[PDB]
Amino acid sequence: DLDLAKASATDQLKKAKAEAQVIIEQANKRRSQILDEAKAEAEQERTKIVAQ
Amino acid sequence: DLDLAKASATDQLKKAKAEAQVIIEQANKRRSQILDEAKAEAEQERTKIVAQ
Repeated sequence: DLDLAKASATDQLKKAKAEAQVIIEQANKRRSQILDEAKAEAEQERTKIVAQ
Repeated sequence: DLDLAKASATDQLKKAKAEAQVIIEQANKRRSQILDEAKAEAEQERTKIVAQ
């Protein structure tokens, strides 16, 4: 057990490091989607305000 | 060893959960700003064409 205890601790920490980082990565991908959609909405609004 | 590794991963996971918020809740005020800047852009554009 003295061996497999550290085995499981290390293999747990690995998974933590992996999926926390995918959380943070997806947060910024979601950002990018939101910000570029905001670009599109901005242009669309300008198109109306000028024609007005 | 296992207890310590689990606590250490646990705090990192808290930080992942919090920064998934920080990123997109910044991205949201920026989504707002990107379009509310376009409001000013097109309003000044309209006013300029009308003045001309």
